[PDB]
Amino acid sequence: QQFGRDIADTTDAVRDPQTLEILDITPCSFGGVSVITPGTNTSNQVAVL
Amino acid sequence: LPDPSKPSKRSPIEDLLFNKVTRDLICAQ
Repeated sequence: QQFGRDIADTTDAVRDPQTLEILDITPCSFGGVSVITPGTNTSNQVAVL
Repeated sequence: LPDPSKPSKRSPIEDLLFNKVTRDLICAQ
């Protein structure tokens, strides 16, 4: 086995060809950004989730 | 009635209801 796959079809692991050691692959940190605003009428201050 | 001893503070019936209803799937999605 060369490259693993999870319950979905994404690749979660790969075998190092040169060192024959297994590496878990995790896609780099990501997410959604939500902006909490009191209203531009009130203030321009925001919070970030 | 809520059960104070248990941390969730749920009733026994509520705890049974919560137990019955149920790379991870969530992680992949």
